[PDB]
Amino acid sequence: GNKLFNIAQRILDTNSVLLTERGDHIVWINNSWKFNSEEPLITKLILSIRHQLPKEYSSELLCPRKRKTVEANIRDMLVDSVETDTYPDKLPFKNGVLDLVDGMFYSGDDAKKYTCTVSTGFKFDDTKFVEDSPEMEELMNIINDIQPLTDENKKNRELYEKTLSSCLCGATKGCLTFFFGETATGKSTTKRLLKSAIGDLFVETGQTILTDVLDKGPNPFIANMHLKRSVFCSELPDFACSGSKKIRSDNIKKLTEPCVIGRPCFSNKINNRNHATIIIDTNYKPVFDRIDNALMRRIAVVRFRTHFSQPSGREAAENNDAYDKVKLLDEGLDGKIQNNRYRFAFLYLLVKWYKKYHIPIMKLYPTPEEIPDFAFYLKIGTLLVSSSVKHIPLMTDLSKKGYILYDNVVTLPLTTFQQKISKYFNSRLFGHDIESFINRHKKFANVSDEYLQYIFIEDISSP
Amino acid sequence: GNKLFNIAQRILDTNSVLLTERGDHIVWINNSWKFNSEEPLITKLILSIRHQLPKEYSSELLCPRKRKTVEANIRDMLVDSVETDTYPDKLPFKNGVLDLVDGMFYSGDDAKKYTCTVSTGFKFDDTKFVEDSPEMEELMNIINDIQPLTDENKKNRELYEKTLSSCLCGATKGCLTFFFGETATGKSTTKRLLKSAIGDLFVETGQTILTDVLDKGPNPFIANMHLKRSVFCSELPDFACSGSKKIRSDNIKKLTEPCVIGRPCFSNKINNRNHATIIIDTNYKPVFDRIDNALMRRIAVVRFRTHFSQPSGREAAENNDAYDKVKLLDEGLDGKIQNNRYRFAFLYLLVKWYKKYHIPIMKLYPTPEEIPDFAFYLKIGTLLVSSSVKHIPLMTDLSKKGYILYDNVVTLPLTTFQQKISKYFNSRLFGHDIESFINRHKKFANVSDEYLQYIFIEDISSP
Amino acid sequence: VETGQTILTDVLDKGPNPFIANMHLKRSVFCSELPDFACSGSKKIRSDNIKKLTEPCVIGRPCFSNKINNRNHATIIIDTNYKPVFD
Repeated sequence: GNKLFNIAQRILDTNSVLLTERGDHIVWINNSWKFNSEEPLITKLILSIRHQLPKEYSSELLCPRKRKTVEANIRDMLVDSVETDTYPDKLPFKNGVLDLVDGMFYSGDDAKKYTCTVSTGFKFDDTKFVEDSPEMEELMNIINDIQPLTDENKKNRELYEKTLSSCLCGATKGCLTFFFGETATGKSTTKRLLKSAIGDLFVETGQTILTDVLDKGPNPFIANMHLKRSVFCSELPDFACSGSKKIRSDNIKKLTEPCVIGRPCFSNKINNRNHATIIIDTNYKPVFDRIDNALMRRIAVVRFRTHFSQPSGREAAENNDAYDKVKLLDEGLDGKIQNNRYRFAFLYLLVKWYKKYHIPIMKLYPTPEEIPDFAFYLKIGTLLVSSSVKHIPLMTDLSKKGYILYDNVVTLPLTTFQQKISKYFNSRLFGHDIESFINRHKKFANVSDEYLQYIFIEDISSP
Repeated sequence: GNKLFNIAQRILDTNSVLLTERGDHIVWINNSWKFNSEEPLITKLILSIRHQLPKEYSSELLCPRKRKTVEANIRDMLVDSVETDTYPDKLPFKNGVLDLVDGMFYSGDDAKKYTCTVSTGFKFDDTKFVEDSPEMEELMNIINDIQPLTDENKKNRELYEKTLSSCLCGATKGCLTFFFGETATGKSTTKRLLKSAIGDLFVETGQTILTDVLDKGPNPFIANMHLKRSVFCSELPDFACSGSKKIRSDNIKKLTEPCVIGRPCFSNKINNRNHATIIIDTNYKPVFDRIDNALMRRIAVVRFRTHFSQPSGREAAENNDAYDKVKLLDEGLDGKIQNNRYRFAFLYLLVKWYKKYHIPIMKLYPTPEEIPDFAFYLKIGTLLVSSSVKHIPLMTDLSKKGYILYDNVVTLPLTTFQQKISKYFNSRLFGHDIESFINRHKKFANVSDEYLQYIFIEDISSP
Repeated sequence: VETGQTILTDVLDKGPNPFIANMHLKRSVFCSELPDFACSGSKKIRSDNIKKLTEPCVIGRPCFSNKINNRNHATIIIDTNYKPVFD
């Protein structure tokens, strides 16, 4: 009764082929979910699985034409779609999937349930994922050297651990972390450790992600970060000297959005999943073209203050304020880092940090107080309140302060607002900032006179 | 028993077809791994290999349809992907692969294991790969002429040997060596020697690679090369005279990165991979538009100070300090070099130098100390030092020196800073860098009162 | 072959340039009626095209083609009535 249809039915019953919402077919060969957009692997799966069928169903699969017929039957049988990479608390390896919430490993059919189409690229060794080891002791030593456990560094160390451990979660992240510090401070060492720990889920780019537009035409900048769990940008083009493109606000706001638009070469797909924890490496204060209240909620900063120097230049390092601790540089450290000596020790440390911060809901919080650019806009929300629905039986006293009543709305003339705001802040230090706000927020009662729909919280306190 | 499946199994057992990460197949026909994207060569391989199979399979493999069926079976059988060009310490020739570490030459099935697609383009003659020959003596004399073995030139000679010997590898070497020497100093002799030694793995490029943006649109000069092992640029226009584009630091940074942004004409495949040992030939000091910390980590210099001039213009050449020593020029040397007379002698010399520097990890050390343009960022870093946390309990003695104590920070005025900094480095040569330092490393309590948190090392050393 | 002055007073790379790819294996190129520079409003003779036409390989593509490298066997003769000028 159509032997090839029965073969297709059995292969479908093994649940080794799935149809995805994007239109592709994902197959389960060699204990991984593989797919190819312009070259289906269904016939490869049929040939490989021919060993699990009865004796008479195996000799029919040695002909390419019969395998093509079986593939046609299978394609007609698949009507409903499934979703791939929908578990954010699973870390996929080459030979299994590791459970972050608990810590046990899976293999074969155990890992088959989670449809993970990406992997770190290296096998998971169970004999090295242990708490006690000399490699773990050395890793703890170097990590403690990078970020001392002193009291003043408690919050910075905790933020460092949180940011590093968030690279194991396969979901969308709501913040961008800036790694601020001088050269040869440990950012490169941490980057290499993270790369060694998370394999192929880690990608490295340049500064073009931030300062360049994302739409263009066929853009591989954003299409490359499909399902990547960590994105690293290094060697930022210092903006102290004029001529360097500023960090676009639209780029920062778009890199946090769950659904991003961009296509690679020879592709019609502009939809990719954003699972990346974007970390930007820099040595100097970043600047932005335009600062607003929304962009201030997507920035976090980690500070590095431990410099490794040669014995000849040890005195110069000790005579610098930027470095709080001076240690001895090791030349072969890069050697054993790239030799994957500390890979599983760092993986165990990352999983421990995750379990420490694996509360039912995970989230990333911004710290705008560490950015000098945000200093102006941070106080301005604490001093000015827009003309609103909480003021109208107060214009009797507010009139003497300079506020005038217009269409039952409290306003403020330009001169009075200027002379009120010049008292709080220097007219020369924040002159550009004040001028920018004034040009961005004047209204025109007429052609000449201008007013502002803002009132001072201090005058509210004053009777 | 499906004879064609058995034929495909045997052909797969001979290990002659491999699947690559790009979705292409590489076959082994006539002692070379060759691929072809738009027309696979698996059927050519089947017809060629029909001789090693038994008679009953050779008789079958004479039909194009049966060859197509066997190719389909082979394509279904290949699931795993393979690595290509992953051995830095191997030098591929037209008829084998040379092992640099050991010195043993392979041929055919011996060279099969190292999946090398590119080659030098010429065969290997083990008869001429000997240490004892008159050609070797002449080459050694010429080398001693070009780079003498004097004590004063020991470091320069060692750096020259390292840079020349690095041309045979594909490992990590992120430095750009500058061949500093005036015209007719003998650098062209070394260039022609290297070209004749390494064949097709050598590429000559112009000025555009250092002063024009690599990304742009279609660009072959940065993307036409692929797995090239040495890049040489000469006839460089002078950057000392205004009117020519300077050596942009962004291009130097881009020429060594694990990411490529740039494509050739009508080539969507923008993916290339190598860090070729780029040697820069110039008769004048380099000039960069922007200089920072990153640039000084990827620059090296080699000096040539030997001249060959005709007797007619000998007086003018001797009256020019462009060369330390004036010698006699050779006319037939260019023809002898073209005739590939010293090819294998120079190959043996390069192999000997590599074996001398064949430590498990070979890397290039930048030497920015010999570039006058980078002098400002070196000496000031070793001389001007800021305050420190350890400088708190020494302000009592520091006050009489002419300093003040403010929030545990030692400050100095601006005019005095300019006057003192005009002595070490003149503002004529590094005024922009001086002003960048001033605006980067100064703090303000008020705009009128400008203070800079730096203590001169002269006052520190003097009690 | 006979060609216009686009090979002299226009960039060879540009986009589609049949004038630089139709000369594949041609042994002689003749361009006549030069727009002399005595009349202001005419593009000068670029040196880049001059040095590109002398190299063994000249970069350029034909219309609806995927080939860039073409052999240069041409003896280029430029016909003019007044003095050429160079930028």
